[PDB]
Amino acid sequence: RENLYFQGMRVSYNKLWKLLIDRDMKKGELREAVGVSKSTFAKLGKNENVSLTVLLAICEYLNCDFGDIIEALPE
Amino acid sequence: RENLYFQGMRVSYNKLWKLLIDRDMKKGELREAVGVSKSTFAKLGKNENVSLTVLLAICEYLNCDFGDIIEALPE
Repeated sequence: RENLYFQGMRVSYNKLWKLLIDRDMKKGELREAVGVSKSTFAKLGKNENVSLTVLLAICEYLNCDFGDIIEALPE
Repeated sequence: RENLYFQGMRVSYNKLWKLLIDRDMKKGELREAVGVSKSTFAKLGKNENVSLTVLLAICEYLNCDFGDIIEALPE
């Protein structure tokens, strides 16, 4: 619906993977605790966008903030 | 579509407002440079969720990262 004039950056979930290892957790543990669907969760592995609702739920469960799980990178 | 088991946190855009003052910019300048629609942009003023696409566009224009513009807070 938006016609934005900046389209050159992409999400990265690298920090999330580092955090899970820091907590001794596997990605399926995160998926299942939070209730994220299989296809949405798969977007994380592909650095594809998910909703802020999903990201907020991950922050709530992990006791973290957005900058601990996502980064804006050049595409 | 998701049935998540964490629903207690909300986005906050407080850091974005601080950053705009740091850059001597007004919110309408940001809206118009990036091309965000009026109703989407209004969500920012209300701490309502917007797409990662919108947030990425703001990061690209401001040369910043997610943790410079959003925070996860208790609702």
